[PDB]
Amino acid sequence: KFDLPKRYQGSTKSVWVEYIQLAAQYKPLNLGQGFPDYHAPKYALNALAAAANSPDPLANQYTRGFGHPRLVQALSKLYSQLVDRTINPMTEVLVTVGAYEALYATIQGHVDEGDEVIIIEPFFDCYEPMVKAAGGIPRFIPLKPNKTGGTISSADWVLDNNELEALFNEKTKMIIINTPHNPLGKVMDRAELEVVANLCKKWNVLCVSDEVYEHMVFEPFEHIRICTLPGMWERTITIGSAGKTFSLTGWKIGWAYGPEALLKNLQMVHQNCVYTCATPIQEAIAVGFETELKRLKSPECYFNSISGELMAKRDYMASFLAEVGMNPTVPQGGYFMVADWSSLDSKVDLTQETDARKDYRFTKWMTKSVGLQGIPPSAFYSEPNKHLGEDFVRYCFFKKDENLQKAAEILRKWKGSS
Amino acid sequence: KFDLPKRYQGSTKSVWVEYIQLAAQYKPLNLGQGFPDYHAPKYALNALAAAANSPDPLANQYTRGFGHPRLVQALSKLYSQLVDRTINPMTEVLVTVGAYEALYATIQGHVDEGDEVIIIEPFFDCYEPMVKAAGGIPRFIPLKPNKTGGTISSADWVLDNNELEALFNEKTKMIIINTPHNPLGKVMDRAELEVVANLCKKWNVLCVSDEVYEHMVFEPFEHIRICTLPGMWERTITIGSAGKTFSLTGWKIGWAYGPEALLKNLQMVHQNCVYTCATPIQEAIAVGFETELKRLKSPECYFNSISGELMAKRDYMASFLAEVGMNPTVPQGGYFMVADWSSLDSKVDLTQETDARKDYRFTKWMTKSVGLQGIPPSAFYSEPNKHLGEDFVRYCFFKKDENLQKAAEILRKWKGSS
Ligand SMILES: Cc1ncc(COP(=O)(O)O)c(CN)c1O
Ligand SMILES: Cc1ncc(COP(=O)(O)O)c(CN)c1O
Ligand SMILES: [Br-]
Ligand SMILES: [Br-]
Ligand SMILES: [Br-]
Ligand SMILES: [Br-]
Ligand SMILES: [Br-]
Repeated sequence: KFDLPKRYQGSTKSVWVEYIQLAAQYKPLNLGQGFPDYHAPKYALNALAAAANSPDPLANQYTRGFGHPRLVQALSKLYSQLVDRTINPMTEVLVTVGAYEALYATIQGHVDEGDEVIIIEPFFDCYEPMVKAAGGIPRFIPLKPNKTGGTISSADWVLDNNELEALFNEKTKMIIINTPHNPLGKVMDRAELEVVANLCKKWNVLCVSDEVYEHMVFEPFEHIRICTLPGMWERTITIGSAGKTFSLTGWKIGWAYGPEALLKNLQMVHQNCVYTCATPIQEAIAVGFETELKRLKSPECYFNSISGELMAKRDYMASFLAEVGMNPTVPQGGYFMVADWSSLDSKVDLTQETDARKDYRFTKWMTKSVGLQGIPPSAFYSEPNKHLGEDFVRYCFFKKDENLQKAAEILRKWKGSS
Repeated sequence: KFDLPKRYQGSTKSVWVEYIQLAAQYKPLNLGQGFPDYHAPKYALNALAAAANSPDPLANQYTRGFGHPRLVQALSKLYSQLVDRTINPMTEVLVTVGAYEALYATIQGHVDEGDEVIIIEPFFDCYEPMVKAAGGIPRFIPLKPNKTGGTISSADWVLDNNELEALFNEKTKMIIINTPHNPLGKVMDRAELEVVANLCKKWNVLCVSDEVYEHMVFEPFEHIRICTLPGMWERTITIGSAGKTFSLTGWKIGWAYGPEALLKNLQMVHQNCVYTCATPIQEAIAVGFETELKRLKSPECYFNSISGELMAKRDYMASFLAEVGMNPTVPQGGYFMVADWSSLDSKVDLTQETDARKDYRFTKWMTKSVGLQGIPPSAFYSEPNKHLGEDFVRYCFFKKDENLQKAAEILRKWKGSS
């Protein structure tokens, strides 16, 4: 065989392939997909069909490059109101293949051979490999919970401020923030936003805000975007996804917005990476935004209704998890839940990648033995910090009510309904 | 005023993210670009509507990273019969965001700092910035016509074999061939394939074969896959594109196929660049392939009929270009035609003190003055060899007959039929 692509990371340790194979083999109740197991808003789906059947022959041929005009116009209209700034749809917006390619273009376009990039743990999968492929030097800080009080919220997962400030120096090029957080569901409050913002200003660093779950914060809390804080617009790039916005994860269309000066770099990467994105999908998404745009302050707006929809599911999962004996972290946003398992550790029941990490062991055991699949949070930590995720497990509650209930009956039957 | 030494220098905007703005500004007869003017096969468009409207909720959520299982299976079935070998759909094929991202994954995945990459001029423009971004060192050889003086064939555009072998040394990592060739339309015969194949076998270099136009070769020529030469399968990566195979450039789905050992590198680049490609589009393309797989030898097969559809249009354009004074190169394949325009070629009636490669100026002045697009072939040459393309223009003849007559009319009037 060959070897290394050319001094790469070869992240074949992509948890997803491993767990997809496991689910295929054991067919469990799958709480590990990362997407809804039912249908997305009908208007969006019909929009794609209408684009496919469009009478315009150009509806399915190459579109602009930096973004389908109908789409970038709609995105500028939405985010212009959200950040109270007129965003230039042609120079301050870039459509990319999902938020994923947006991340890639921003790190590939702004991180060079020895640049430091601080990453908050647990991190979304691609953050470290992308940094490393850009030649950058990742610098990790974990979010860690406060275990006292009883109940636990994603708000209780916090950073050490002294550690955080010590991580920043003149070599810091970039910091990647994820709000709402995957998978904790943590929503950064203004104070937390201010801590990062002041650091970025003090050391002149680019702030990359992964805000894919921006519309899913649960009522008590509020999503606040760092690009709105004093002095941050000029040093922030924020990212979103149509997949997350409209629950159409297989559509793989996302975007970055920010000052043209910063977006320029993403453009040079994008243009010689994929050059342009699917035209019928971008048209369908544009009509989806136009639709919501007309009812943005209405409770039936999908941007407003998603949270109510998921909140019931979140409280249900939190409840049955606590039931079985786990301690769930209640998320402030998103559709993932992390819970601390204190069931039979690496005892008679565990014996797998024993060498490896216990959360892998547990999650594969429950799939095989109980028929319930979750994901191991250890996968989202740097090797030296992996032990912080070993007591936990990630579940997704964006699921049909009957499947959530099946999961509850399996845990009850496993536990012993009292 | 920082620097991005990742070699993402210059290239402020590719030719596409320039001329695509000129057309979408002066809205002329768009013969530049590279797409059909009219509807693509209905069975394909129908298949996309069907995927958006599928009762299966997974049809519009995340599919396998390396490619939708249905597409990969169909891709393997097709290419297995053409390459005369069973290709593994799971490890020897990778689905990508057009041939563009396939090319990107291949270069990023196989060329490290200092690797030499041989590119043949004129070349599809992304080859050079891709190898630059990977830290590679491009080496160029131009194709030149055989003492031509008017209407000739793309067959007489040839490279100097002694110049070619001279380029091969122990630093040579890869060579990129494009057949059918953009923008000449050149189809490499067996002898020309054997020449680069022997050099690849002697110098242990990777051959990358861009064959997105594989189904548009005109009689009496035929497309030959270099991966079928004696010992080439182990050292060749072959690329195709659904946008070109099914005339749906807007779908942006391509693929790479070859030995598992070479494909792993690609997988790793893709995984950490975009992770996955649109699911409903991949499904629609899979259904397209399954449709054609049943009538491979029928004249109704789009793989067979497209060249007969294009041939008449090719003949028409060669005639009206020659009637207006140009000396066109009749392509053996594809839907592009380059022609030598002679307004200043031997007449001092024109002179541009400006000094900026004439084909850019001639071609821009047409869309703005006569409402006829076209693109400057100097954009497909390395900086020192650009002058080679200055007396040429590339046109696309994949258009409705009525628009083709429109071009010939604005050309006759422009010159003066009388
Ligand atoms: C934090 C985060 N960032 C980025 C992405 C990527 O989004 P996309 O699927 O649009 O590429 C995800 C996807 N689930 C995500 O959770
Ligand atoms: C030679 C060549 N290679 C690759 C591509 C890109 O293909 P795709 O649009 O499928 O990314 C083109 C596109 N016009 C091309 O001409
Ligand atoms: Br609806
Ligand atoms: Br809520
Ligand atoms: Br909110
Ligand atoms: Br023909
Ligand atoms: Br071989």
